[PDB]
Amino acid sequence: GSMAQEQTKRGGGGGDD
Amino acid sequence: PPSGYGVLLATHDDDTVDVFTSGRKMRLTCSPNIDAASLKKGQTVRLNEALTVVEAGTFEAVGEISTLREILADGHRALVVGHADEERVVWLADPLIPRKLRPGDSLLVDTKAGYAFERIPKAEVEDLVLEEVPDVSYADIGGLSRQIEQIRDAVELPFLHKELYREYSLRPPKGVLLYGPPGCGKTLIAKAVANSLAKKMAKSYFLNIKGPELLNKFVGETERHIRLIFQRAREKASEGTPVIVFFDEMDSIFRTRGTGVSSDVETTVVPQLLSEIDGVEGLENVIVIGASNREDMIDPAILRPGRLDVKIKIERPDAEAAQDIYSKYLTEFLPVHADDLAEFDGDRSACIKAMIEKVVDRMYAEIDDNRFLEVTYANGDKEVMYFKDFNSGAMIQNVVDRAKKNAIKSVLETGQPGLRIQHLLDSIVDEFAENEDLPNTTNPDDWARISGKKGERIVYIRTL
Amino acid sequence: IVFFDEMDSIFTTVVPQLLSEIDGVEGLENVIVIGASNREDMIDPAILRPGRLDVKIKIERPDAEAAQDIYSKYLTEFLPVHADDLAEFDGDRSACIKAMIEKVVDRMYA
Ligand SMILES: Nc1ncnc2c1ncn2[C@@H]1O[C@H](COP(=O)(O)OP(=O)(O)OP(=O)(O)O)[C@@H](O)[C@H]1O
Ligand SMILES: [Mg+2]
Repeated sequence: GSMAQEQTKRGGGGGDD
Repeated sequence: PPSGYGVLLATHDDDTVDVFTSGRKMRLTCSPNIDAASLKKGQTVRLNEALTVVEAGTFEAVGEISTLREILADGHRALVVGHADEERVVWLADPLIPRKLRPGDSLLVDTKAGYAFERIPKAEVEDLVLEEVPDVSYADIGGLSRQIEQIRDAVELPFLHKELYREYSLRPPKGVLLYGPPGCGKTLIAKAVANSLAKKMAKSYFLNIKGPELLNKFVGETERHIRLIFQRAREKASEGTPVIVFFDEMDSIFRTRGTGVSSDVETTVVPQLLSEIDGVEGLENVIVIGASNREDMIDPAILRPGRLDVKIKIERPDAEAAQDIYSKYLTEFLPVHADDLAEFDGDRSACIKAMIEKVVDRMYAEIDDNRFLEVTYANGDKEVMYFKDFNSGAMIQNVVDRAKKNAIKSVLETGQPGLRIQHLLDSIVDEFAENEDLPNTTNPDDWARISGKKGERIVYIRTL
Repeated sequence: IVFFDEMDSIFTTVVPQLLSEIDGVEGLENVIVIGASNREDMIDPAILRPGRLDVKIKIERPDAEAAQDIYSKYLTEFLPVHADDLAEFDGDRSACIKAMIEKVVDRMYA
């Protein structure tokens, strides 16, 4: 019976031009 | 003969235009055939080898799609977010400037040109907020004629002759609160009035949201869900068509903001709804209908006049209302016993009416054959509460279903295609053989209310 | 077929949500909801109210014969059999298997 707060974890992403 | 294409940017007083083509912006002159006044921003223009605009068509239908973040105060630009959270301040085409664009809308854009062409509808946002078509009518509800009249007066009349209200400067009601014992038909009235309003217009939209569905594990999600629901309602009502928002089982969520539950998040959910109804921003054509069998548990701030001002108390059906419900759930087309048909000489309507009258007479009786509960009050007086004080509509439905099941058993055992009155008579007493949730623990709140009506506090409950 | 197992652990609570979902799925008569629970007393009678879950079926165990039937299902005729035990049944594999199943069931229920 309690609430939570989220911390994100960024995922790798890369593009060319 | 070959001719290219470009994106128009703006117009000039020198009868010159800006065209984006091949990733570069150029200054061009319109051909004498076309008129420079008719040109619009973002419109595709046909070019030539001499770099002269000769014809302008429609807008491009392909490209990237981005989420709208905000509209700049200048009224000609919009900040949007790309797929990888890249933020772009792009021009708005003529069609963009129905309702005005809101944050979260999807726009068809091309980054190199930097224009937003068309608002692309999304199916996910439509599916998130359900809008079903109610089918229950006023005919399906019986024994609540005065309540139907009240809800017609509070909903139907303000939109029937709204010009008369404007002449009288009367504000249409903003909130209706249905309350009463459980199983008395709270949802049916809302569905019926929604269907009637939908048929009355000659267009409306109805939003139904349940109680527990507005609860999330995290914090800050129920409030934004409510905000999105009310934003959708405002978007639908901005055209002027009335919009009905129905909250189901308000007892569970946004209870009393005081003590209430010793451990609940309610203290941060009720005010938001309040701010959505009464605030600096006031909704115009939105009607909020709430239904709760526990009116005392609802937040008094919500029940303040002006928000949910209209208050309707449904009461348990009496003998006449029970007869009306039985007539609603027993039609002429229903098979009947051959003996009864012969007795009535083919008058099927008279047969079913007489059977209904017999059933309702059996249900309402002070004989000790229909004993339900024993109640001892504070004074110590023992009273036998029979079925007459607990005849809910859902109970009548269960009685009819059990009688029909008994009829199926009889026809599969014997073979004669008919329904006996004795089937319903036996189903009346077999209804309470299985619990219908009417009995409860030592001191229920419903029985406390009944005692307050009686004047002596109920202390003892005994099954009979 | 939607099957729920070990429903005696559970049942203001999740019961109204389950009832609402059952009422919503009632329109789909092809879908069959089957619930299992070893403690009928602990199950809230609200789900047992007439309407949705009207049919209740009581099951038990193994009437000894079922255990034999179960042994026949498991210890089929294709399993290897000792020659000494075959000597008691003149090489009839099916009869030997049946007698062995009867013997083991009788000893187990002794
Ligand atoms: N005139 C009537 N009065 C009361 N009940 C009726 C009437 N006509 C039909 N019913 C039956 O009552 C049942 C309940 O209707 P409704 O959904 O409006 O109330 P409810 O929300 O189920 O009540 P509760 O708040 O106890 O859940 C329906 O299944 C319907 O078959
Ligand atoms: Mg309801």
